[PDB]
Parts: sequence; structure tokens; C-alpha cells
Amino acid sequence: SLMQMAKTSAALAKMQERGLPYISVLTDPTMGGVSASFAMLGDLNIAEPKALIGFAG
Amino acid sequence: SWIERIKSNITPTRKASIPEGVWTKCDSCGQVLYRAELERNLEVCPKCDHHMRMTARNRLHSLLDEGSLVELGSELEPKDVLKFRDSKKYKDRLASAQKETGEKDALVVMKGTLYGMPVVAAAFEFAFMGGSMGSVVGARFVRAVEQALEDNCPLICFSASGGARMQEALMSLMQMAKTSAALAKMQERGLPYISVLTDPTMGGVSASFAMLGDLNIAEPKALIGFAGPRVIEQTVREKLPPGFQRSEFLIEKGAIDMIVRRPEMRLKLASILAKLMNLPAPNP
Amino acid sequence: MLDKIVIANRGEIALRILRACKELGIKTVAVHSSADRDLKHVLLADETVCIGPAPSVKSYLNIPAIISAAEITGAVAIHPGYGFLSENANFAEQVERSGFIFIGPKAETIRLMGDKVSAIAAMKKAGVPCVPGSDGPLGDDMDKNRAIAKRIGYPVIIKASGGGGGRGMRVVRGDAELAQSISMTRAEAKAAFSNDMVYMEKYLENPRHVEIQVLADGQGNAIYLAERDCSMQRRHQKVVEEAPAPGITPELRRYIGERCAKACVDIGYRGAGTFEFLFENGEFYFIEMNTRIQVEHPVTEMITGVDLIKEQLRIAAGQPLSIKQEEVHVRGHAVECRINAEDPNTFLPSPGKITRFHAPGGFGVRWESHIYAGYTVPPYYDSMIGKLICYGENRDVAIARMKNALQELIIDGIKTNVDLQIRIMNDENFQHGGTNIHYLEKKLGLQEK
Amino acid sequence: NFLDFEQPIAELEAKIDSLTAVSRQDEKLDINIDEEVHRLREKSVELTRKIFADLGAWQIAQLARHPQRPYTLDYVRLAFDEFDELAGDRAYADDKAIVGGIARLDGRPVMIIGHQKGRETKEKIRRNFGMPAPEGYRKALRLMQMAERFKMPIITFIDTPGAYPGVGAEERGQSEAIARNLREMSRLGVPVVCTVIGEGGSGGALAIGVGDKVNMLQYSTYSVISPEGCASILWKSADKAPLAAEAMGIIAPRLKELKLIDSIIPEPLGGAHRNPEAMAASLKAQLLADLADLDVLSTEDLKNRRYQRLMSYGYA
Amino acid sequence: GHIVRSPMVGTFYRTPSPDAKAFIEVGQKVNVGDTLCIVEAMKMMNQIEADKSGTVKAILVESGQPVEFDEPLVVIE
Ligand SMILES: CC(=O)SCCNC(=O)CCNC(=O)[C@H](O)C(C)(C)COP(=O)(O)OP(=O)(O)OC[C@H]1O[C@@H](n2cnc3c(N)ncnc32)[C@H](O)[C@@H]1OP(=O)(O)O
Ligand SMILES: Nc1ncnc2c1ncn2[C@@H]1O[C@H](COP(=O)(O)OP(=O)(O)O)[C@@H](O)[C@H]1O
Ligand SMILES: *C(=O)CCCC[C@@H]1SC[C@@H]2NC(=O)N[C@@H]21
Ligand SMILES: [Mg+2]
Ligand SMILES: [Zn+2]
Repeated sequence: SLMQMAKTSAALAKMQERGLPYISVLTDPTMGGVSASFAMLGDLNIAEPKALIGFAG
Repeated sequence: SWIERIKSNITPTRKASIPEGVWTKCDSCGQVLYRAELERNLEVCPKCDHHMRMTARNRLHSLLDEGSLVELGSELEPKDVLKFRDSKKYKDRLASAQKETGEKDALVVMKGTLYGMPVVAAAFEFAFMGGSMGSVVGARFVRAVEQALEDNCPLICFSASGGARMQEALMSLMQMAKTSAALAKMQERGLPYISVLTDPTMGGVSASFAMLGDLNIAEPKALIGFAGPRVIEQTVREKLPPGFQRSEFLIEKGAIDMIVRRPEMRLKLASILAKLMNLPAPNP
Repeated sequence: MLDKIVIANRGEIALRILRACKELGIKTVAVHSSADRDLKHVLLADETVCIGPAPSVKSYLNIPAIISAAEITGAVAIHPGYGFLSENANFAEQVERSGFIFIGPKAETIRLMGDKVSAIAAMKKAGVPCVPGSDGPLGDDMDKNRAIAKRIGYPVIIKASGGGGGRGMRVVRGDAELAQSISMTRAEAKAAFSNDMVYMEKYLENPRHVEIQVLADGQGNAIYLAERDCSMQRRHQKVVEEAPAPGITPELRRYIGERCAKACVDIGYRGAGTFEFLFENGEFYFIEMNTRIQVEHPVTEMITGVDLIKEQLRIAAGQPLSIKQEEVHVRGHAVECRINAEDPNTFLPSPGKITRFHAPGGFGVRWESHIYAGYTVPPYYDSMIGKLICYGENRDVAIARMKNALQELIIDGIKTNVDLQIRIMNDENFQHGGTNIHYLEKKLGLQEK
Repeated sequence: NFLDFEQPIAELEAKIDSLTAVSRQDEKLDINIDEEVHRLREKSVELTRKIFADLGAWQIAQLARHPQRPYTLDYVRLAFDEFDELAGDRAYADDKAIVGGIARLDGRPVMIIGHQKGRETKEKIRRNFGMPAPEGYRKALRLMQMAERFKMPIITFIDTPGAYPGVGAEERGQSEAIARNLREMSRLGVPVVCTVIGEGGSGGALAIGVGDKVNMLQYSTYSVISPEGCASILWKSADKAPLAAEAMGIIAPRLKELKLIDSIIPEPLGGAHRNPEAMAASLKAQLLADLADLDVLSTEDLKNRRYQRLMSYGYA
Repeated sequence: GHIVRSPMVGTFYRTPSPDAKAFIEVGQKVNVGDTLCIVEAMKMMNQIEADKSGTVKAILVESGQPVEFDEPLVVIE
């Protein structure tokens, strides 16, 4: 599952040089690996109020 | 009984004539030194290892190999066009600095060679009205960048400026953008550029190309920032942190890459440029 | 003639220079520290100047302070003596350019000869024999080092070329520690003499320390005095000298003196210097040159009648050599036994206050020291507190006079090395004459169960 | 300073070391040192072989975090040369938990990035026990970009307990920095080789570990979460950590057989701390061999191959 | 009280220029940070700074007379 972070990062890099946007929205909660793979890597970082966002609990 | 003898005063007056140009002083430590010795030690006080002022052409001579110094863009000279009216006329300070330092502007350009590897170099003469960046400075920097692009070789600039030349107004400020454009042009090509921060580097030059190269090499106990410490003192009306804006402090705060002393500087620059250009290391 | 000079030293040699200056009619300038404000020569001088606090670095190694003192007093020359700034080439250059006269070799020769590898190379260039060896500082290749060592022959020794003072050198027995020993010797040389250059030379096991004092005015004149012999060394530092040496027939004496004079002529030497050697079965091996007034200078004055400091003061004044080769006559023998305030056995310095002092006196006894009743020995400098000579007609007479003087000599209040001197005198091999350099260490022995 | 299960070896080494000093200790003792030293060394070697014949995932973890072990600086000194340390993140600070720089290897300049822990307690405090703050990851990004620019190979090391879970790290976009690292490193035009010297993992260490090749030491662990954390979460108890380590398979053979790495680098007998020089020699040989074949590939084909290997990740 | 002593050895002066005013005056008190005299060495006129504030009790030196290390120059109460 950890390598899936790199796989999604590669997909994002592929589509980002093409010019197609990608807007990741942070719900309640967004923690752990997903928070640092594509949740916090899109063109926009839109959070929903009173949500727990980070890397470690 | 010489065992119990008092100390009489030395002769009140004797005519002694030491040559005048063989002793200096270091306010940092206080140890009087031999001028020729200090000049042979790359302007470093050997006792407390506190660096001092150095002529820009002297710095170029120290770095570049002898028998290869080639000045570039030497025809440019201050051509004032604003006619500023300060307490003194700007022409007064321009002429005074020009006749004192014996150089046309703050920046001095010399294409040289380093350990068999061609290289361009440049340096700021701080005595030229605080080494301010004029239009000649930016144009000469662009000329060096063009020489590097047409003749593939790293470019090195040593920053020493009290700030942007006020008497040239906004024109010197645009030179920051011009040099930034030159750096961007040569950075996508792949030719490195290592800016070294001397004592001191403040004002506009600090934020134009001094703090924009591939490396940020500072020299110890140098004052580096954007606004002078007096301005910050009058702004926050408080006390600066100990060792404020010192290379030791600014490498702690991550804005400075490495701290290199002047005697090691030539070998260190040669090694770093040889590695980055992927060239064979120089033989020592 | 130098109208007024500066005693750029302290202690015994300072007093000796002061006496020589007052003999020649040259006025005196005394430069001292704040701790040594009751030195004998300081009290026996017209002008006393204090140029720093107790530590050596701030007071006597303060070249700007010495030059300031020489400027305020109006001197036209400075005498360094031995130790401190004796061999500081930069000191000579600054004094030459400051407007005064350096009593000693020109700074160029100081640079060429003080560095041991350069001195050996120059000696080989002049034909003077030298120890076979690396003839250059070696790198980080152990194969090259062991190949050179096998070429010259084990055992081998690493010595700091800018080193001196009985330190900064390590002996290597085998390749199992050669690289580590070289690296740590380089580190010690960095920590002591501000130079990392270390070289390899052939190591001998049975040497005889033979050194020849020479003089030259730098104007095509070079004369050599009699030899010396310091076979009794401790930690590579001399404790009992003697001159001339046993077994060195006048044929060999003239043979090596002519070579040393030719070397001085070729180098263009000036001042008082000595060419050290190593003696074995008729072979001499130059290892170093001391371009200064050597501490064991008296054992050459008394056997020749020529005052070395007077020679230096005349040469520095520009006068040509007043003594020719045939006008030097070797008549006698001598012994010298330094006196130090260290611990007799543990070799720990024992500073303090002296309570009772009494010179030997007598025919042929010459007591060089500044200590006196109530003189407080400072815990800040070298442990030497005096030299002692007993000039005789042969070696046995000199040894007997030294024994009598040591019986007479009394120093109380602090620890002294007189007992070791008595033991050395009583030794049969020592009285015979011709012991090896390590003889002292063999007599030292080792640990016990 | 030794672990719990190293007591038979520990006692004998308190006697072997003295014999060198006893050769000239006191009382004129110069006993027949050579044969006794050789016999004691034989006994110690046999005991060490017998002890480390039996190995456990916990023992694997303990050896991975033995408080004597070559860090990134040790491997750089004892396997590389002409190392010039570059610091600074350009943004806020230069966190000590990551050490990066540029060095030459067999005449070819390389970029070396890896975590460093520290030997003494003071150094361990200064380096935060190898826990990188986000600014360190930004510095690693900058160094990787610089190496990418001048056609330079990149070789990185992974020895860190985990990304620092501090207040400042979370305040300064920890996840954002790690994501930014993980995006750019999939676009580099130069080969990336990584090693799992010491103990590394926790996901955060992957910000400098996504490349064409991955290698592991014989006594190293590479887990998604720390075994103690895994125990305290799943088993509801910290003391069941060895059971969690056994279940996970953090040991080197388990991670090798899962086709996640390339090869296991062997260690000198007694682990790496007994003979760090032989370990450095093995690591140098392995990295040179790995770098040899990879340099053939062209940059476009290299990136395409990396992308295909990126797709190869995961069971599905 | 406290007496200032020159840390160097050289020619002594009181006016920084051949024709000027002395740095301090007897009587009128002086502070911790102030220059009191000049002890020139090698034609490099250096300044002498006290360390304690108080009234100038007396001046124990005269212009043009060389002094040395640990030489009481001016006493401050
Ligand atoms: C807004 C700008 O970019 S220019 C504003 C001025 N600079 C700054 O605010 C940044 C730093 N400020 C400073 O005062 C200095 O540069 C400091 C803090 C490094 C102090 O260095 P100092 O040793 O005090 O040097 P100093 O300021 O005296 O510079 C020497 C000379 O250069 C002159 N100078 C320096 N910078 C400038 C400038 N930008 N324009 C005009 N003259 C300048 C000074 O007027 C001075 O001339 P003077 O000695 O004949 O009176
Ligand atoms: N090559 C050598 N072989 C044997 N002994 C030596 C050698 N070199 C030096 N020594 C010993 O060390 C003493 C001092 O050597 P020297 O080079 O004069 O060092 P220093 O500069 O410390 O006086 C010599 O008198 C000798 O006893
Ligand atoms: C150097 O050539 C002599 C000048 C030294 C200082 C001068 S001479 C006396 C004047 N008064 C004073 O305090 N210093 C002035
Ligand atoms: Mg010697
Ligand atoms: Zn200084």
C-alpha cells in the first residue's frame, strides 16, 4: 500500500505536465499515508471545516 | 645591591624611524600585524581569523590563474543621466569614488581559467559607494553570462554591496530583474553559478543574485540580510538576537549553504565546479 | 658596532648576553614579562620593559611588543638568543624590515635550513653526507612507504621537518602501524609547529651525537671551531655535553671542518650556527642545523678562548671575521651539566621559592645561571635554572672537577636534577668516554615486578 | 552498551582488550600475549557464531538499532571519497536529521542523501535521533533537482526511525512536503539507488527512496509502521512487540522474498558493528555493481522504465 | 578606587592630535565607556578606555612619557 502512494504521485506528475487539473478536497478526517500521497498534492487544497488533517494522529 | 633595585623610566625621547607601511591593526582582536604578511595571507588576520576588506581585482587575481586574466566589458563607465540633487551633487561622490578606487564601477569582470577548466569570475569593490549595482554592473554581468553561454563555462560572482544605488533611482532596481533573467536563461541551459556572500551583503544585491545561485557560500562573521540592522532596530524597537545576521546564524536558519574560509576558497570552488560540471577533479 | 641592542630572551642566556654587552661597551635593553620582574639580568640592566602578562604567548612570543620596545628605546639591533624567537624566520624578516638589525642568519637561510627536509637536500647539494631516506614527505600509500623503508633498511623513523624540541617525531618498528604512526605524527606536528610535513629517514640503533660549531660573516669567510659530543641524552634532549669528543682525531676534525666551511660558503650563511651529525665507524650523517647560539656554547669557548656572543655581535655589526682558520687552537677538554628545577625521577617541574643558593667556584668552574637567594622560580617557562662547566686539561680532570663542584653546589627549596648528574658522573662507561646516545636510556632500565 | 542476548561475547571481550595493555602494564609483565590472545579470539569467534546462528525478528530489530552501527556518514567516509556537504533548505532551517551532499565515486560525481543518527548522546539529541523535519525533506528535494540538472547520478540512504511527529513538523506541511518530494522524484532523468542501512521505514523515509533499485542489509527492517506502534495499536499492548515483528515480516528475508527489493547485502559476521570496514567494502562493491549496469539506459527510456516499475508496485 | 592601566607599551599622549584638547579632565567625573588617553605604538594611535564610573581623583602620568603594561595611568574613585 505504501508503494501506491508513489504510483498515485507518478499519475499526478504525468497528468500535471499535460495540463489537466486535479482538486483534492480534505474531509474529516484525512491522516496517515493518503494525507501525504495525493490529498495534499493537488492543484488546490480545499478543506472542510473542523476536519482533522495531518500526518500522524 | 642590584637585588633591590627600582625601575627607572625609559628615555623620554629618542628618534626612532620605523617604516610607516609595515604595520596594521585588527579591531576585531587588537593584535598588530605585518602588512606584507597579511597581504600574503589573503587579507585574513592570522591571529583571530577575522576576514577583512579585499580589492575586487585582488580577489580576481587570488582566484583566477595568472596569465589568463581577461577583462570583459571594460568600456562601460558611469554615465549619470538623473542629475540627482543630494546634500552633495552625485557627480561629487562619483568622481571621488572613481579617483579613489581606480575602477570605473563596483563590479569587475575577468574571464579566467581555473586548474585547466575555463571559468568566468566577477566581484564587487565595496569601496565604490558601498559597491552599489549600477547599470554598468548589470550590463557587465549580462556580458559575462553571454560569454558563458557562447563559451560553456561556470560563472562566479562575489557579492559585496551596501544596497541599490539610490542616485540611479529605479534604473538600478531593474538591474535586479535583468540579472535574474540572465540567471534564469543560463540555469535552464545547465551552466552552474556560485554566488559567494562576503562581508557585508545587504540591500538590493542581496536579493537579486547574491541569494539566488546554485550555492550560497558565506564567509565567516559576514552581515547578510535585506535591511540593515539599524532599520530593523528602529522597526521592532527591541534588541536583535545574539549574532544577528551572521553566517553562522544564517546557516542555522537554512538560508546559507556552507561557510568557507578564504584560504580554502580556491580549492573548494575548483572541486565543486569540477564535480558539478562532471569534469575530472583538479590535481593538487 | 651596534650602539644598543635588545635581549629578546629571558633567564640564563639573557644574563650571559647582558654580561657580554657590558663587556663590549654596548648598552642594554631589558625586555621581560610581569612574572619575571626580579630576574637577575633585568635588575642588572639600564632599561627594563614589560611587554605582556605571565603566559609566554602574550608576553615573549609577542613580536609586535618586542618591536615596540625596540622602537621606544632607540635600539638598532636585537639579540634573540636561543629558544622563543630564535628560529622564527618571519621574526627575522619583520625585524629586518622594521628598521633594525637581526643578530643571526638572514631570514632566507632560516627558511631554507630550519625545515629539515630542505636542509638535508641543501646539504646533499653541497656534498655534506646525509642519512639515506625518503628525501621528501611521503603520501598515503603504505606500499611506497614500506618500499622506501626496505630500500634504506629497517628500522625507520618519521620526524617532523618543521619539528624540533625533542618532540614531533615517532619511530616505526614495522609496517603493522606505519600509516597510523605517520598520521599521528603529522597531527602532532600540526598541533605544535603549524606544519603537517613529515618525512621518512633511516633509523640507527648505535649512534654517537657529534656536532660542529661554525661561524661565518656571509662575506666569503667561514671558520669552524672544535667539535662537541652530547651522548648523554634524555628524551632526545641533552643533559651532559663535552667538547672535543673522544676518538675524533685531528685528521677527521679538519676533514669535516673544511666540508662544513664549504657548506657555509655555498649557502652564504651568517651568524653562529652548528651542523649536527650522527657518528658511526667514521661516517657522519647531517640531520639538522641550529641557526642560533646553541645552549651548550660554553664547552666551545673554554677550549678555544673565543667568545661566541662577542663573535655574533661583531658579525652583526658588519665587521669581518677577526679570527682565521689557523688562529683557532684547540687546547683542552670540557664537561657541562645543566641544572633543572624538575623532579629528579618523574620529570615534573617543581617551581617555587629558592631558600639557599651557593655557587661552586674554583679553577675551571664556570657557573652560568640567574638564580639567587629568594628568587621565586616561575611556573610559566622552561625548567632550566642554570648551566655548569668544569674545564680541565683532560677528560678525567674535568670529570673530577665536576664531581667536586656538584658536591659543593647547593640548591635548596625546590627539586633539582643534581642527583642524576652525580649518578651520571659516577658511571664507569661515562667516565671512559664514547658512550652511545641511548646509553642513558639503557641505564634508565624499565618497570619491575 | 551491548544488548541483552550478547552477554557471552561481552564478558570475553573485557579480557582480550586488556592483554594488549598487559603487554607493558606494570611489574615488568610481558607475558606470552600472542597465543593467549589468539585462543581467546578463537573462543569469542566461536561463541559469536553460535549466538548469531539463532536469529529472531526482534533480534533483527535490535541489531538494526544496535547503539553502535555505521550511519550514513560512516558509509560515506569508508566507501566514498571527496565528500562536500551541502546544507540549507532555502526556506526555514537545515534540519540535522538528514545529511546530504555531493561526492565523487570512481571518478564519477554522485549525490548522496541519507539520514544520520549520531554516536554520542549529545549528537543523538542534536540530530533528533534521525527524525527528519519537513525542511529536511525540502532540502532533499532541492538536492535531487540539482543532481537532475547536471546529468548527475543519485544514490541515497535510508536510516531513520520515522518522520518526526512534532508540533513544528505538522505546523509546516509535513504531509505536503513528503507529497511534493514523492511527485518530483518520479520525474528525475537519472538513476536512483537506495539502501536500507540501519533501521528505516515508516513511509516518510520513502521520500528519498523511490527509484530504479532498492537494496537492504542483512539485519535491517523496512516496515510501514514501527513494530512497537503496531503492537500498541493492533495487539492493544506494547510488550507484544516481538509477536508483531514476527507476524509482520520486517526481517530482511521476508522483505526480500516479497519481491520488494533487489538483493540483501551481507554483513560481516558479528553484525556490522564488529567490522564496519568489511561492511563498507561490501556496500561499496554492491553499489558500484548496481550503478554499473543502470547507466546504460537513456533518460527518456530510464523514466519510462521507472514508470513501468512504478506500475509494477502492489499485488493488483 | 580603580586605576586605568595601559594594556600596551609605547609612546603616551593626551591630545589625539598635535594641537587639540585632551580626552578627559581632572576633577569632572567620567563614566565606564569613555576614552581617556592615547598610547601610541608603531605610529598607530590607539585609545584607552576605562571600565568603572566615578570622579577623576588624580592623573598620575604626563604627556610624552612612555609607559608599559600594568602601569597605573589615571585613578578613578
Ligand atoms: C533600499 C536599498 O536597497 S539602499 C538602502 C541602504 N542599505 C540598506 O538599507 C542595507 C544595509 N544598510 C546599510 O547601511 C549598510 O549597507 C550596512 C548595514 C551593511 C552597514 O555597512 P557599513 O559599514 O555601515 O557601510 P556604509 O553604509 O557606511 O557604506 C559605505 C558607503 O556606501 C554608501 N552606500 C551604501 N549603500 C548605498 C546605497 N544603496 N546608495 C548610496 N550610497 C550607498 C554609504 O553612504 C557610505 O558612504 P559614505 O561612507 O561616504 O558616507
Ligand atoms: N635519524 C636519527 N637516528 C637516530 N637518532 C636520531 C635521528 N634523528 C634524531 N635523532 C635523535 O634525536 C636528537 C634530536 O634530533 P633533532 O633532529 O636535532 O631534533 P630536535 O629538533 O628536536 O633537536 C638527536 O640528537 C638524536 O639523538
Ligand atoms: C610622529 O612623528 C610624532 C607625532 C606624535 C603625536 C603628536 S607629537 C605631540 C602631540 N601631542 C600629542 O598628544 N600627540 C601629538
Ligand atoms: Mg637538534
Ligand atoms: Zn584579528
